[PDB]
Amino acid sequence: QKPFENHLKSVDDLKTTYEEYRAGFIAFALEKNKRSTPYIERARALKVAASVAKTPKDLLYLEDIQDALLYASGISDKAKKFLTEDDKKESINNLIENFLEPAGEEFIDELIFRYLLFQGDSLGGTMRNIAGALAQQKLTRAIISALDIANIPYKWLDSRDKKYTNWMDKPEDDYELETFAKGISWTINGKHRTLMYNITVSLVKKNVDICLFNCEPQQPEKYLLLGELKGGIDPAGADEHWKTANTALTRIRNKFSEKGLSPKTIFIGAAIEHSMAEEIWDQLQSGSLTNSANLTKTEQVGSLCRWIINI
Amino acid sequence: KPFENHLKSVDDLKTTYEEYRAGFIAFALEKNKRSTPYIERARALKVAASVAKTPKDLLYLEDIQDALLYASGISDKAKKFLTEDDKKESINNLIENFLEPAGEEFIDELIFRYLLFQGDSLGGTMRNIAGALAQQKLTRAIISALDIANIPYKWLDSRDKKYTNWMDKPEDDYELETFAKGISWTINGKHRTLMYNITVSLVKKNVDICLFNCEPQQPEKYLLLGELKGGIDPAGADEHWKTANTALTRIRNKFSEKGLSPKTIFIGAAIEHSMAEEIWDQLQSGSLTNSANLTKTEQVGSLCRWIINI
DNA sequence: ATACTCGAGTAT
DNA sequence: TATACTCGAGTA
Repeated sequence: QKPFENHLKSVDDLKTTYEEYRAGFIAFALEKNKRSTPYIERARALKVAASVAKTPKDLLYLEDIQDALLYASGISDKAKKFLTEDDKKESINNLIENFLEPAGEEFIDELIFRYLLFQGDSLGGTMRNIAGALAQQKLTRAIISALDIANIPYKWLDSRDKKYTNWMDKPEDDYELETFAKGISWTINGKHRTLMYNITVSLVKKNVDICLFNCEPQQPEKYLLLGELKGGIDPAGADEHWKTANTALTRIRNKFSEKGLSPKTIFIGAAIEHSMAEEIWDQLQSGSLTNSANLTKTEQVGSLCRWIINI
Repeated sequence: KPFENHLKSVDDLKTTYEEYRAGFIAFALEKNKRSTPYIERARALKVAASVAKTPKDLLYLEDIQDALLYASGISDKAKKFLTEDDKKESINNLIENFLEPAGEEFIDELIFRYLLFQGDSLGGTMRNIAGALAQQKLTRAIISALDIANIPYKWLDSRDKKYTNWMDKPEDDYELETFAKGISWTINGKHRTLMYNITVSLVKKNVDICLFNCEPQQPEKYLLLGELKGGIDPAGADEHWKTANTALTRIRNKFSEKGLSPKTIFIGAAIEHSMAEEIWDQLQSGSLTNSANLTKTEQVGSLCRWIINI
């Protein structure tokens, strides 16, 4: 009856299975290896460039490698934002005095090894963002397939076009269209619906993963649904990012209610553990959350998407 | 209102750019200190791996198999979900996809890959170190508060996991905070015990800071429960506060159910404007009992003096 | 800006 | 030991 009751019969219907977790970790590793090559090649290139220095101090004169030297000195690009030029030069001198000179004849590999060791945290950062985008793509693929299977045309917004205004008609074969869709728009029963991802919602003044608008492809009454989408596969992060999402959804509910609005709210997650599953179920029963789906379970995702399209 | 002793406005909670810059510099210093064992393991891996004349030969050096798996793109966290065959397969992919194609440079290909992936491991280690150091800073503030007030205390060594050997404060407790899992004292007849990272029975969740009405379950023995965030990254400020807020809500919810109203606190090193407004609102409404910005000594001292007198 | 992406470790 | 803690590497 209730939307979620179509694909959820018990609390643990929401729980991610052991096989789904192993599959996710394997796919994450495959993508990590695919993404790794440019990092190793940049390290190979750095060694070629740095190798013209005959002494660690000589590295200070190869302007082409100074950013790499700052990185190898233990400064992430996130940290670099907070350092003055002096701090940066000092960090590089520390690398030269504390590690490169002491490595003596092995100073070039000392540099390359440190540059890779710290760049590994950068690749890790990149991979966490990649996992997020792939999750969004998976949900979009489920949404457009649901429209396609129902013979409902739609328009889409290309994430590459930052004016984010040119709504294009669905191509004949929308194979992999989800790779670049920032939003999807359709009409069902006369009503126009526009789904957008990662939008700043003015009433809460916070970004929201999923937003469904009552409007042909800001005005609080136009928000039909707001939802959080967690594509992480790590069970150790399941409750962590659910605690985060729950405050996000409460900020939403609080601000909208103040205005007399009750938009629908949803939570979709690939890593769902027992405790958090109990809380999601309680919220669905109490009406505080409108629907939910475990992203690794096709039938749930499909049911939720068909429901979304008909809202 | 306890918090009014050290907070006059919402922005008194906000971290300054100078404290952020100082935090980032201190994190980098610690990272460089912790980096050496990683590079040395890479040097040692190269020495051991060098015996192989071909990438396939690496499969026979039993001593490097774990490093091979790691270099193949498998974090220790992911490793837990892999079967032995998954692992074998991962290592073969490394051999076929990267080491054979590197030809003559195959050993460095392996070492470079081992380090690149191990960098995420060092990042993991550093995030946990940052947390521990934040806990130590708060403990230092608490023991100094007791010392300056001439109040003895006993302490629990985090070093042996038994967590039962409560010891008398030493004459000089210099750096005692480095290994204290808990601190216990008596003030005006009341016995108080502070413990860190305890699983709290009623919520069935871990809590950063617990104050017990008990000399060194029983949900009613809980005087205070608090969240402590030692992160210095402003980009993680709202993120970890959103998390903390659900943790504190679960606490309030489960305890009220039982007719209990333990005090609650939030201490954070990275506090931004938006979350500062929400913390301020909760302090004003009585939902949150006290708060302090960990980078501001006067706030931390005022909060710790208040904690000791609860 | 401002606050999003999520898993690298860790502990009880 | 099942469970959930640590926090910043990126990103927009």
